[PDB]
Amino acid sequence: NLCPFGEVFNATRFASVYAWNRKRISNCVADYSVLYNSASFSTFKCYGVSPTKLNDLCFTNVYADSFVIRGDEVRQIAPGQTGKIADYNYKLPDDFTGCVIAWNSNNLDSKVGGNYNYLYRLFRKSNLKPFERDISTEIYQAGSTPCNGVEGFNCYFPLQSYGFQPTYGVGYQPYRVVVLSFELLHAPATVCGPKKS
Amino acid sequence: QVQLVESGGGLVQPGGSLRLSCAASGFTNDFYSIAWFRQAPGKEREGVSWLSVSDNTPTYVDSVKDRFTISRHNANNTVYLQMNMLKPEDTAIYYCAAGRFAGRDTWPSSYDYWGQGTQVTVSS
Amino acid sequence: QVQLVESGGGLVKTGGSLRLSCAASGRTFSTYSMGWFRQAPGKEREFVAGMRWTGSSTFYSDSVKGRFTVSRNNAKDTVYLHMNSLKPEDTAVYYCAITTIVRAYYTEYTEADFGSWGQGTQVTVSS
Ligand SMILES: *[C@@H]1O[C@H](CO)[C@@H](O)[C@H](O)[C@H]1NC(C)=O
Ligand SMILES: [Cl-]
Repeated sequence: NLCPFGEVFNATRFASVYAWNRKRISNCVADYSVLYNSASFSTFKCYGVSPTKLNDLCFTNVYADSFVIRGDEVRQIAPGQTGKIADYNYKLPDDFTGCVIAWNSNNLDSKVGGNYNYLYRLFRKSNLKPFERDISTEIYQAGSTPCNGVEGFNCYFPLQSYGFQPTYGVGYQPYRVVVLSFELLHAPATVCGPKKS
Repeated sequence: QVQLVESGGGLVQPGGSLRLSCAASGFTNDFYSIAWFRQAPGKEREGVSWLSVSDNTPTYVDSVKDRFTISRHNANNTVYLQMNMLKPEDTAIYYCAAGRFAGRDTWPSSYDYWGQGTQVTVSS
Repeated sequence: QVQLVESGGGLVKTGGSLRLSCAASGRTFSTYSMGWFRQAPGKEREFVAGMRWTGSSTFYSDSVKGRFTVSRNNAKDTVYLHMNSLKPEDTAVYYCAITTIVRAYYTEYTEADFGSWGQGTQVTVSS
């Protein structure tokens, strides 16, 4: 009974990072080493655990969070990072246990003339808490002066399109990201690595 | 506190061999990973090999697959890159880099710790 | 592409007021941000003012800020350009349009970002 990771990794379209998606995985066998050894992934980093240890553990639930960012932002998907993505879009806890997986999606997510579907949040009053998801669309008040519903000096719309084009440099090309996190409850532990099956 | 001490570079003919070393200190445990990046003239730093130290799992780009070997000696906390059947395209400054994670990344920006590069030249 | 039904405009004296309307059935204006543009003879079509799809943000070119206002009805199907303190320099063909492109800085919008253009309506301000 293999975990349906394909539904996440091979989805036709991914979420915008500000509106990142979460898939719950349960009641299945996960081969984390097979994922780790896939040449399809250019980023594969685990925190608080390794793929070998995950192959020998059972969890109640696994969460697969997925979204698109630009290449030069991939380094922000890690504990203790700063930047617009870590601060305002998708935040991992300092004590994160899990894995960050990423791959270049230029062939899927860029379009001649721009793919404007993918957004990120450029401004926020405070930093996100870990695993917080903010889909609000109020004017960002950058200074002490209220905006009163009008954009202008220090009054900005908080979301921004990437506009991915295939001729962008790699730092500006789209990357698909999957973050795996792990939950243990006082309940049957139905997601296991192959060694603990 | 974390320091990466690099050495082993120089000049060789095509087909020849070279052994680079990365001595890591300042880690409290084995939960870190090493990368080798190479920077050929007028290009970006490009990853060629990776070692996840806790799992002892190596990774290689397809172009160095059967020529390059990455390994660690526990005793001296040193990771080695054995480069055999060297070719002119392998000429570059070679960096080792470390991160506090189990795994691998193509992005130099994902590695917080860096050796001083060593020059590798393959010519006749 | 959607149909935007644009109306209003005409001849007004310097210092006077006009209202332009832009209507679209159902959820169009609550889905896509809208802009008002104008074009004088032999000049480029320039951004005037707009409203985010949210209905809670409006924004204005430096040429019209403090004189023009954008509003949207409760139904969210009709957007208005309230043109006050009109000057001869405001004489132009005015257009409404929508964009799928989200720019955090509205100051970066151009006509290339917009589509589903309304029919242009003449505004003439005479001294
Ligand atoms: C994604 O699809 C390819 C087939 O195109 C398959 O080889 C790969 O294993 C799939 N990924 C997952 C995690 O199932
Ligand atoms: Cl918008």
